[PDB]
Amino acid sequence: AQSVPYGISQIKAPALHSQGYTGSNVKVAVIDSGIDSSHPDLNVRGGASFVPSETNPYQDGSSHGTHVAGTIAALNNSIGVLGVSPSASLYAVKVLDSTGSGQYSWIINGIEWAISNNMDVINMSLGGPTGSTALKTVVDKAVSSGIVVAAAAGNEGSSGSTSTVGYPAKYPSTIAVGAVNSSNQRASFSSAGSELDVMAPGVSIQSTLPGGTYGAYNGTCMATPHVAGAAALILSKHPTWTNAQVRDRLESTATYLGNSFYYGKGLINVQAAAQ
Amino acid sequence: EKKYIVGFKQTMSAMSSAKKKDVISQKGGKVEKQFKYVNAAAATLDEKAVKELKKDPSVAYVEEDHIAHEY
Ligand SMILES: [Ca+2]
Ligand SMILES: [Ca+2]
Repeated sequence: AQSVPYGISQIKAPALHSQGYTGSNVKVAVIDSGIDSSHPDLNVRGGASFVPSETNPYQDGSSHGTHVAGTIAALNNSIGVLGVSPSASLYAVKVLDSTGSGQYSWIINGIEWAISNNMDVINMSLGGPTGSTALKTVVDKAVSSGIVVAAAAGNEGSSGSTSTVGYPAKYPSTIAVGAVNSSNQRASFSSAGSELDVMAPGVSIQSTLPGGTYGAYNGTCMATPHVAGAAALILSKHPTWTNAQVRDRLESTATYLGNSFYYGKGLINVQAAAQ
Repeated sequence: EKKYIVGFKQTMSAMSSAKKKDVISQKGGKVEKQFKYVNAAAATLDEKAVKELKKDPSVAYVEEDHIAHEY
């Protein structure tokens, strides 16, 4: 039997599925530690690896990329879980090794791959506290090319009025994604700052793990794929909408939660956004 | 040596697949990759190479190739 993780219901993705919209033909790059494409609850259509010591993108020694992939597009069937956009085409763009670490140049190579292979959506459930000119340039280019880029805001919590939002989420072109629990409360680890754009479920998020298993993790990284999948749903229903239009709808129709320093525009509502 | 990203000025030289390589390669630097969409290159550099590069009319910046982590 299939379970529907609470976060998937929380952003109102099932309403889109009932309308007949599930992310079909929308190409989503998972720029992460790889995706174990042997998982029976996942379909992976392609990808590439820029991690020098781990050149097969369909192997994931961290589990992070597989878990993110399942929140985005775990298959709608009789097993495991359900992703936000279960018919989306997933691409394994491996830029982190099995420890979940990656050089910025590898990440850039992964983003450039996404550009060159006409991805519709990029998910980056990763960041660091350091900025990079090359990184900004590449993310800005992906966005000016028409690609939706969702980035984890970071898990550095709050520090008085100083922004703890990491990179590349800090840059204006990306959609920075914070984390809320099932009560719509900000998780205390979720980074804060005026760069925050939206929140999504990021506490106790059940999804796919390598080896055909399932498990829950917490993080703005688990929150991010909710937003990448939301984008996939919206574009499967509005295939002419640009990335800026997708973003504007996700933010303008978000459920207000409070002070935008801690919550951005609030919790995404994919049902409202895709009206 | 360290892991760096070397960026180039829009047209004030070096972009070209070869003068880019050349630019870094002839300061001790070593190139692992030339970015397709970014006017930059991932390279390995000693301290001398950094100083020379930063001061090249073709170079806009010399930044450390930082290490991110799963968020
Ligand atoms: Ca399933
Ligand atoms: Ca941003």
